[PDB]
Amino acid sequence: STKEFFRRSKIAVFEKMWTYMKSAEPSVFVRTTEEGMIRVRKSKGKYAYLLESTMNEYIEQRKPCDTMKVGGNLDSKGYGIATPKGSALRGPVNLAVLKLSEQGVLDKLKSKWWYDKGECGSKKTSALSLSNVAGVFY
Amino acid sequence: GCDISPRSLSGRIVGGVWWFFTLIIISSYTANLAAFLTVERMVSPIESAEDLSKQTEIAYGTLDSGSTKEFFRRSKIAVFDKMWTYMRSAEPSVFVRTTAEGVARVRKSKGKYAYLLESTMNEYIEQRKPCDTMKVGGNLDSKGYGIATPKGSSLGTPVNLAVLKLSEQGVLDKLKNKWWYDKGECGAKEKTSALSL
Amino acid sequence: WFFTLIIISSYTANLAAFLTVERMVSPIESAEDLAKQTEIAYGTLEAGSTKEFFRRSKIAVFEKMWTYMKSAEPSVFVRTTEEGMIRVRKSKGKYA
Amino acid sequence: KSKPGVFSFLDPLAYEIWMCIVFAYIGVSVVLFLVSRFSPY
Amino acid sequence: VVTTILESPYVMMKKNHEMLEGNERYEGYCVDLAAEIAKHCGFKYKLTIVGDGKYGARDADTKIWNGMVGELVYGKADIAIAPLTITLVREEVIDFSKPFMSLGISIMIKKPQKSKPGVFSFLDPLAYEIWMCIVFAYIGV
Amino acid sequence: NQFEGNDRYEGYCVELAAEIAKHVGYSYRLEIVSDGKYGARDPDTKAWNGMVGELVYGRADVAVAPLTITLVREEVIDFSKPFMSLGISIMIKKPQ
Ligand SMILES: NS(=O)(=O)c1cccc2c1c([N+](=O)[O-])cc1[nH]c(=O)c(=O)[nH]c12
Ligand SMILES: NS(=O)(=O)c1cccc2c1c([N+](=O)[O-])cc1[nH]c(=O)c(=O)[nH]c12
Repeated sequence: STKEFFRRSKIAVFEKMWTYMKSAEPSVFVRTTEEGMIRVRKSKGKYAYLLESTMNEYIEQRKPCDTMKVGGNLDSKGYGIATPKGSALRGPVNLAVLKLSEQGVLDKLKSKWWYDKGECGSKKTSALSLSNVAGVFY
Repeated sequence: GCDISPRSLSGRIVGGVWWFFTLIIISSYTANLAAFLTVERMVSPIESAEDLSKQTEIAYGTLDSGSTKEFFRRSKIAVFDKMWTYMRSAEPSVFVRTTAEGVARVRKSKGKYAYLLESTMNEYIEQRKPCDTMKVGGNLDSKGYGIATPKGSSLGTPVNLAVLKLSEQGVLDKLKNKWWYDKGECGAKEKTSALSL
Repeated sequence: WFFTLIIISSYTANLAAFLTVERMVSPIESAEDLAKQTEIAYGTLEAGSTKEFFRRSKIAVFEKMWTYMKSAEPSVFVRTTEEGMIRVRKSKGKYA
Repeated sequence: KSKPGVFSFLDPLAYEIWMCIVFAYIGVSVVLFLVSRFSPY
Repeated sequence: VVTTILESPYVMMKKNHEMLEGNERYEGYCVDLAAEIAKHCGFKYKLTIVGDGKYGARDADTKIWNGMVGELVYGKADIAIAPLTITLVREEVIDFSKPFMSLGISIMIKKPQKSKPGVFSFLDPLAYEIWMCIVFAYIGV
Repeated sequence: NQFEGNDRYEGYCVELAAEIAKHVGYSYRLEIVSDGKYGARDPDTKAWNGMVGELVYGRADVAVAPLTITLVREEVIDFSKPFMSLGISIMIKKPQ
């Protein structure tokens, strides 16, 4: 959906991205998401991946914790709970989801399975530090 | 200079290393001061919400009798529980009676008040004259603005599909750019000043 | 001695700042440089082919110009060309 | 073509700093003279 | 019979709205949205306003809905196109669409300014630890 | 192998389904889409390939997974209000 979103974009910035996109990287694109993560990790900051925010956060909280998410979200979409057309589990399910969201359940589960189970942590001055001039003191 | 310099090898060793140290340190001071005076960098004290809970110098409050306060009240996350404790044990009243009241309270003060509100109005105001505000950190809740309809109207499915189609193609993002950033006063170098007393 | 050290270092550092900044200064040399910046205002004749060309433009840069155009200068636009020339001459580089 | 002023080499520091530099020079010199030539030692 | 609320930049009255008669004086985000919605659905609409609360809510005693929600429940309007927040109580009495704009709570601060220089700002180029090490290296030498 | 049934599955969606069924008040049995792919139609065959298929063909009664909300699916499926908002974002190497 990301390639389609960029291709079919009417915005200036993403239009410029698409103009750059499909260039001679040779291959900025990728086939597997794990492939993109590995490529970014191998590259010494020379590659940036575009992906869903949730997975970006999860990966950021995964060992070795050598990658980060930066910036806001280019697009805006959602994940939902599906029932077949003409089912009796339509209204009750939507009501339950909304009640959970107001009660804060979903945010708590998010924090639990993204941060309270992350291998990594939870979370300035340009003044010269003693590490810069240590050799002088030695 | 010096009215005396050492004549022994040991004193001269001491003096030489002291001289090297002095040279390096003075050069470093001058160079880093030139850096400071050449590049202005204003750091926001806050880049998140935990930073806001730990800090006590900065005060923060919501709009009184609103959904945001109801959110903080019934919260289960630790950080927002701490914020609720603070806001319930705060003198004077951090709370406010109107949005404009909170905006004015933030603007009149100088880095002392932080207002918790909706992302959309914050983004809008960050583009208003005076452009003396900015939004910091991420979002502490998820919500959406939705088109409504009476129960049983034949307009439900068509409007759902219309908003979904618009989102997929990219109309809504363009409209947001048009009414928030474009049609926005301040978008997104000054000669260096002589040092003052 | 301490006072002297601080003062001389500050003088040298601020002079370096002055010269470095005076060396960064890249004047306007294209439509893009004018487009991104906003410290200078730019406007064309109120009625003419230039206003239509910008309004009816499908290009990114001139689209951004038009988005800026019709703003609260109050009036970037002008009625007479001599008026525009005089306005640019009076402005201390604040109009293009 | 901005013609640099004579005494533009003073621009890095404000006029007040130079003024108070002169004042502090005078005060330092006087205090040194005093604390060196007062005690009949 | 669509509905809206003056909360900007969703609904606002265009400059010189006395000249404009109706459905063209208004400007904003919600109005363009309603235009596109009507285009993709076909129906014709006349933008209106309600007041009387400016949004949906319920009085526990009166048990009567107010605002856009109140009028939609009671047939005074066809649909409501506005920054109307999705919530449990409202979905029980009306039907929402999928969100056309997702958002959340955020933090507004005054823009950091060039701080007034502090007395002893001439030590800032070096960290305090460097200064203390300098003092004690002087002593030791 | 130690646990059987739903007790062997752990994750966000599992607890979400637990809470949802608790509020609705029904018993549920989990499984997994054999195709292991999210719903999508064959352009020529006009057949759905994934959990959407397991839903619209009567195989399944509800889907609790990261189903992106789209127009193609919303026509043949009844979603719920998003329990997780989301977007495209930028991933970079963590600066050492
Ligand atoms: N449905 S709503 O929920 O009625 C509601 C809908 C839309 C915008 C709201 C708003 C509420 N509110 O909470 O009362 C407060 C508020 N405050 C602001 O500062 C702002 O910009 N927009 C809003
Ligand atoms: N229904 S879906 O929309 O099929 C979809 C649903 C759920 C997760 C997806 C996903 C897609 N996708 O677009 O293919 C790509 C993708 N990529 C990742 O890296 C990741 O973590 N999760 C996903």
